[PDB]
Amino acid sequence: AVLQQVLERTELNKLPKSVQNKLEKFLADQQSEIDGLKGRHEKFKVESEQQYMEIEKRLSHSQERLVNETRECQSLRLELEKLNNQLKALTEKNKELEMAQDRNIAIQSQMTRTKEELEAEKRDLIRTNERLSQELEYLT
Amino acid sequence: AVLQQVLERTELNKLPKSVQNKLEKFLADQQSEIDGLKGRHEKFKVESEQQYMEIEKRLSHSQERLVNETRECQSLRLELEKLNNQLKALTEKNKELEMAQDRNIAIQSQMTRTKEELEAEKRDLIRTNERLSQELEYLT
Repeated sequence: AVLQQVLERTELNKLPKSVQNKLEKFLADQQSEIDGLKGRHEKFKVESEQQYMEIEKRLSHSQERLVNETRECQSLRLELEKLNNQLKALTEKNKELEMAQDRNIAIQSQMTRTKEELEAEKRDLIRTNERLSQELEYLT
Repeated sequence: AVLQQVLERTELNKLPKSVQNKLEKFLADQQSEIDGLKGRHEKFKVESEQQYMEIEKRLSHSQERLVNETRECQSLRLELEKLNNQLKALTEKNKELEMAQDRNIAIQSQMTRTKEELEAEKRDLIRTNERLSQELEYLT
């Protein structure tokens, strides 16, 4: 009953029951809406704040791990570069070792050639020796 | 006119104007609060949404960059491993070549020994052949 607030007993009693009831309900309804709008909004406000607080933590986490990762890239690039030069040096040693092997295999190949040709020369002397020796026997 | 919604034309005309004015003031005021509360919520929500969409973008951007860093980090970390194996493989190759060359020097040392020994035999055959040749001429 909000009507006794606005009007006076004399004025209010001059209103038919239907008129008061129509009025009472309408005031109640708009009053219900006021409490309704406040309830809805307040619950919304809580939701908005809670969601902002949580997406903030998600950013905090996203920021820190990007940071920890960025340093790690740098860590690799440094290590990458050091061993990259270390590899070149080893490659240099390897290529020098190959040329030595190539020189030695070539040397050995030549030394076999000289051996074989010497054996050929040696054989010629052997058969020549036989012929002289045998021919000598005729005159003994 | 907030009063007209509630009552019909006949009803309203049996009311003294003062009664209507008092009713109007109360009705207007409650309606003013309603429109006021809705204005509040609607402006609040817009602010709430804009604050979210802006921090949402900062999370989105930070994530996309975190992705690019992870991808770039992994790309490097694998390469680190890759050339790390190249060192191991090459270090083994070098160790194999060093062992091979050392074996070859020994081989060459041997071949020279075999060579000199061949030249020795060859000289002997030369002297022997000369000796037989002379001996033949003596007896012919």
